[PDB]
Amino acid sequence: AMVNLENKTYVIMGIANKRSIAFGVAKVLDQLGAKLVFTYRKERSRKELEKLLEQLNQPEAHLYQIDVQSDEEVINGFEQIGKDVGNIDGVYHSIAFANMEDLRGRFSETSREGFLLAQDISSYSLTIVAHEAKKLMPEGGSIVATTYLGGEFAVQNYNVMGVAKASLEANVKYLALDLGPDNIRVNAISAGPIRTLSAKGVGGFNTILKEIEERAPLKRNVDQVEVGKTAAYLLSDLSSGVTGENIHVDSGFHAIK
Amino acid sequence: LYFQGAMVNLENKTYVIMGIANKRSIAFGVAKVLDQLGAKLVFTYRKERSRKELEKLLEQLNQPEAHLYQIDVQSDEEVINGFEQIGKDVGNIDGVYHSIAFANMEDLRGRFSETSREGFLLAQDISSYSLTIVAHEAKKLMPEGGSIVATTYLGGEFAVQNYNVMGVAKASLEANVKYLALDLGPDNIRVNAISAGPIRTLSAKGVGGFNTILKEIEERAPLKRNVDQVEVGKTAAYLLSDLSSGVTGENIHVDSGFHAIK
Amino acid sequence: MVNLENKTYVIMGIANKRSIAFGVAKVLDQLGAKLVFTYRKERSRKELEKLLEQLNQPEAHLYQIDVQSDEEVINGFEQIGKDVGNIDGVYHSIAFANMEDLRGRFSETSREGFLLAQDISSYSLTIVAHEAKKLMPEGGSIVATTYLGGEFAVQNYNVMGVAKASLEANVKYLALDLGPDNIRVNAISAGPIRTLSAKGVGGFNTILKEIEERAPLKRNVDQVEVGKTAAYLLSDLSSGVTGENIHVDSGFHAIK
Amino acid sequence: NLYFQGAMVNLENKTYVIMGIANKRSIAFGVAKVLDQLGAKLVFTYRKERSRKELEKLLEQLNQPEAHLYQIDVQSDEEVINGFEQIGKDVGNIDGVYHSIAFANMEDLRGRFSETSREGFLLAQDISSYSLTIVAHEAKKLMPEGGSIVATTYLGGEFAVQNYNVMGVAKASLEANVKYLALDLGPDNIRVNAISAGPIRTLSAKGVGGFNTILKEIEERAPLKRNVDQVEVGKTAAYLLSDLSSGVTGENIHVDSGFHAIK
Ligand SMILES: NC(=O)C1=CN([C@@H]2O[C@H](COP(=O)(O)OP(=O)(O)OC[C@H]3O[C@@H](n4cnc5c(N)ncnc54)[C@H](OP(=O)(O)O)[C@@H]3O)[C@@H](O)[C@H]2O)C=CC1
Ligand SMILES: NC(=O)C1=CN([C@@H]2O[C@H](COP(=O)(O)OP(=O)(O)OC[C@H]3O[C@@H](n4cnc5c(N)ncnc54)[C@H](OP(=O)(O)O)[C@@H]3O)[C@@H](O)[C@H]2O)C=CC1
Ligand SMILES: NC(=O)C1=CN([C@@H]2O[C@H](COP(=O)(O)OP(=O)(O)OC[C@H]3O[C@@H](n4cnc5c(N)ncnc54)[C@H](OP(=O)(O)O)[C@@H]3O)[C@@H](O)[C@H]2O)C=CC1
Ligand SMILES: NC(=O)C1=CN([C@@H]2O[C@H](COP(=O)(O)OP(=O)(O)OC[C@H]3O[C@@H](n4cnc5c(N)ncnc54)[C@H](OP(=O)(O)O)[C@@H]3O)[C@@H](O)[C@H]2O)C=CC1
Ligand SMILES: Cc1c(N)cccc1Cn1ccc(OCCc2cccs2)cc1=O
Ligand SMILES: Cc1c(N)cccc1Cn1ccc(OCCc2cccs2)cc1=O
Ligand SMILES: Cc1c(N)cccc1Cn1ccc(OCCc2cccs2)cc1=O
Ligand SMILES: Cc1c(N)cccc1Cn1ccc(OCCc2cccs2)cc1=O
Ligand SMILES: [Cl-]
Repeated sequence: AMVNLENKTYVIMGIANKRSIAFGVAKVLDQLGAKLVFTYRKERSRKELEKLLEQLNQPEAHLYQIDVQSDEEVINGFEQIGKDVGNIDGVYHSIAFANMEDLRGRFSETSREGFLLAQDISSYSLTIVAHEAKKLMPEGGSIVATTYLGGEFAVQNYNVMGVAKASLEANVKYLALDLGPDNIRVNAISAGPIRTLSAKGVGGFNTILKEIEERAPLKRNVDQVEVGKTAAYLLSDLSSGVTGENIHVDSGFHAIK
Repeated sequence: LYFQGAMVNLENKTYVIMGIANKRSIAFGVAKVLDQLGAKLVFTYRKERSRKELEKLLEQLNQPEAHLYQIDVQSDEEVINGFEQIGKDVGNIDGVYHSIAFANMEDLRGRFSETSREGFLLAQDISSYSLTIVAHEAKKLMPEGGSIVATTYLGGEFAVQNYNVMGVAKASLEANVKYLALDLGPDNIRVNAISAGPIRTLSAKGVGGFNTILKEIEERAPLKRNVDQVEVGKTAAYLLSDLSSGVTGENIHVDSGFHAIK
Repeated sequence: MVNLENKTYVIMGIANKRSIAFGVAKVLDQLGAKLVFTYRKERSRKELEKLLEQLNQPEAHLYQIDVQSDEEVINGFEQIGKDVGNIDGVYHSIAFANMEDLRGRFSETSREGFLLAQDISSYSLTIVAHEAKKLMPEGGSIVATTYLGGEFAVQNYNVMGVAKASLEANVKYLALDLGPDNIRVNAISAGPIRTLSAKGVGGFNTILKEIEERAPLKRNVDQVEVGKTAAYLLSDLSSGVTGENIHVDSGFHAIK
Repeated sequence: NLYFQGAMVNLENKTYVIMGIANKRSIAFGVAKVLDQLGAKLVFTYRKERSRKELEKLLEQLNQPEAHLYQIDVQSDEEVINGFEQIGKDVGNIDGVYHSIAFANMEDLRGRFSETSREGFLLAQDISSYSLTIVAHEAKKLMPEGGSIVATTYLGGEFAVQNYNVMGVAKASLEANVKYLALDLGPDNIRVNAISAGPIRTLSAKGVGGFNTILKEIEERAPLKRNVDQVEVGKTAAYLLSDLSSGVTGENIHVDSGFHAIK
């Protein structure tokens, strides 16, 4: 009951370049006729985002600088999206960070600084984004964050980022419980591994890809467009009965041991 | 871009739907969504006497032809000859929606420790094994791959008051879904479950525990409301189509978030 | 708290010196519990008796129970009650599946095979719990053995995997049912161990080889380690724990 | 024959460090009681200067030949590092650690979870989760033959529980922390596990919103139809800290009357 997203409006957070999971999301939602608003942190992502948008069908470029480490910029940014475009239907959250040092060494060796930075950027950011986005969804809508199986199970070399994704998945459940009575669904997609910018020189990544290929039920890896397709289902009314959920888009790998 | 692109378009696709009893059946919610989305639909039913009502029910869909097959999933021969006949009459298919379970009332009403052997094995057979043999037979009609979806309940994952023998059968079903996904994945067949919140169907009539948990969902669930058959139907169309192309071995909860809280 | 003298336990499913249940018995015997054993078939009893000569039981309490039969499970526990009195718990270490179903494709599983594995490996716990409850009027503890393949699709575990998923739910529903009777019901989820029922799985050494390489503890587990956790779960030490599944698997359950 | 009673758990010759006793109602004092009854040499850590003397009062309730107390605020690397280094010098090698430390700002707990402060979110994560990571790294220096580390969690780390809010996100992080430390430290023969306790009326639970209601719910709905206490957490701790749980690592044992298993 509802196959098109015309008249829908979504914010996409965390496109960095053509290989971003959030750009797969953007491409999909754009082909379904949604208006899209984009948020970036640093500059090279702006001059990039302007270039990538040329591939989309969007009749105007709504681009806002939000570093989610600043409550101010989150609060001001969403307030401004509100003034510029009005109410929205949902947010796609494609944002995380861990220090390379921490991931390279033993988990027991993780710095206090790296642990809290990963938490702040990869989990708390969803909390304050939801709180501010809600102000633009007076009738409800849908919030989707991106996670990885390493938040549910200890995965070799994922280390501090795993604890941050475990924190994130709890965040989704608690937000879902908090925001449900306001008609706002909150859900995660647990993407299988995908070769993005931030996957570059991560140890454990290439071998994890090969392992998926050999052992996952579908015997192949997933891509950004496949995440995008599940994101469209979660952000639309097709999943209207569905909240606090974590959909694995990972070729079945979560289901096997 | 001159046109609205569709998230799901099932024109020229064919799906087998098993387990429609009447208008309030979860599977009829599935049927209404898939029909509206353009699918050709094939229906199966347990007993000869149910055909007439089923066919009369069917007419309010937009199916330019009625495809109805008698299949009691207790009988290997009826499952095998049934899907064989479907193949001969309509061709290859894209998927199967499984909405079939049974547990004895006497077993359900007793204490779980008092469950009868006979009723335990009957619940396993109809509610779980039936997915295995339907998947084997339906695979023959899916030479390029497809999608199979079964219907389960949260009581397969946790002890829910009164759900008793049916909870054990649903746990067996959920694991059936995972092993089938692993077995059939290399053939491009995805196998998934929808864990539906409680819905007022024919089968829910007179089942102890049902109303208690329904009122609990309304009070405590994140959405503070119960789901309907059409919301199961919308999730079924996601799983059964290419919108869910990387997803297999999964159990999507359509239950207002109740699964997520304690 | 620390010694099980003056406790009594029924142990179901010792086959031979390599059975997980014999790990359990050695352990319980060492802690001074009185033990009562069940076995499936009569031609088996004499060689069970010789095995139990290695324990410190003064008296061989041995009862023949094939858990496919209501009547034998009923009369078996009746006899135990009349012969030894009340008990403090049961260790359930029984399972079966036809070997053919485990290394054909899962979608090819036969109906007869599927249900026989459900009957023996899962329903048996329910009826045993029901009859054992009669010997436990101030409460007690029942423990079943499971494997990770009841939680995730483990390659080739197939119909046993579905049976073990059935068993783990059976454990939770029993815990809820019998909790107000002060009876706790829990599972141990053992890592793979080289028992007699493991011979005949093709590639079993390669499976032990994955645990050694990848599990947090980088080693496989043994029958006596299962028994140590069994003693915890069968004693008052775990007095607040019911409906639980403890993995005794060198931490494999926790990694991906 | 056997001429003697085998012992499930004998802790004589074992030494354990216990972090997070505030007072008599602490979950960690219930742990202390059970380890001391079993013969363990215990070493205690505490947060403030001023709480020291009153902790020493508690101790004489125990069979300890001498008071080993070390001031350690887990927010400060130096104090954990120095604290363990000193324990090693004063006492020598150890057999495990029991971690019973958590904090969440009351103001955060009392708002809607969506209103949680950044400062409070990170403070919860630091004390309630990161602290396990650094304790493990330091304790391991005193565990060359290996040993056992246990942390204390709650079901609201696994499911959204009304009013647990930011502490629930912190327990989620802790439960992951536990799995990652299990994987990292397993080759060193160090096991790492959690106990997920049912609600217990401790000093920290006082003033906490949602607590009393859940206590009643447990008595009514849990399989054992009763609440657990601190000594019951202690006995499961003694299992996890000892060789009785050899082979068990990365696990979360629910000591909660079966409530986790129902819906
Ligand atoms: N790649 C994979 O295999 C998997 C990734 N994920 C998750 O998917 C999401 C997207 O990552 P991915 O596409 O891999 O790679 P990208 O590196 O393309 O995207 C990550 C984005 O996070 C942004 N970001 C980082 N810190 C901040 C901050 N302080 N404020 C605002 N934005 C910030 C980056 O912005 P900037 O322009 O500042 O770099 C970038 O746009 C993440 O949550 C990731 O953990 C989940 C499963 C697997
Ligand atoms: N209602 C609810 O609250 C929930 C239901 N579910 C599940 O959804 C599915 C559909 O249930 P629901 O719509 O409630 O009930 P319905 O009674 O509407 O439909 C159940 C169907 O199963 C059929 N069936 C039973 N035994 C057999 C058999 N041997 N061979 C073939 N078909 C058989 C019934 O046939 P007949 O009428 O001929 O006997 C009927 O068509 C079931 O798996 C159920 O467990 C899951 C979660 C919650
Ligand atoms: N070995 C392993 O790797 C693992 C085993 N498990 C589980 O541990 C338990 C013990 O297995 P294990 O020790 O390996 O193997 P064993 O073969 O030693 O023991 C299994 C026992 O079950 C008995 N049994 C089978 N059918 C019946 C029946 N109808 N009535 C009564 N008893 C019956 C067998 O009887 P008989 O002697 O007549 O054959 C045998 O004594 C099982 O539940 C198993 O699935 C769990 C994790 C891994
Ligand atoms: N009570 C319950 O219902 C449940 C509690 N838990 C968990 O059990 C554990 C113990 O809780 P509980 O016994 O209730 O309450 P307590 O209040 O007795 O214990 C909490 C302890 O943590 C110490 N602590 C806090 N911050 C620091 C810090 N910066 N450095 C060092 N120590 C610090 C406190 O010190 P101080 O006195 O200096 O403030 C106090 O001793 C916690 O992890 C809690 O989350 C789990 C499930 C349920
Ligand atoms: C944003 C970011 C940063 N800053 C550092 C490391 C990783 C990531 C994002 N990312 C990237 C890759 C990924 O792959 C999961 C598969 C792996 C397993 C172990 C290590 S990688 C998951 C994932 O979360
Ligand atoms: C087909 C069938 C039969 N023969 C017997 C009982 C139940 C069902 C179908 N059904 C119906 C309702 C349902 O409700 C879930 C909520 C409940 C909780 C406890 C009891 S019912 C789940 C569910 O599976
Ligand atoms: C009693 C029985 C029968 N009749 C048939 C198969 C297996 C068993 C017992 N067993 C034996 C081995 C085992 O190993 C787990 C690891 C495996 C993975 C895939 C196949 S085995 C688990 C396990 O359950
Ligand atoms: C140390 C601390 C601080 N500083 C603040 C809040 C909670 C706690 C410890 N605590 C205390 C009680 C508790 O009870 C679990 C039951 C609950 C459910 C909802 C609210 S309480 C869990 C729990 O973790
Ligand atoms: Cl009939």
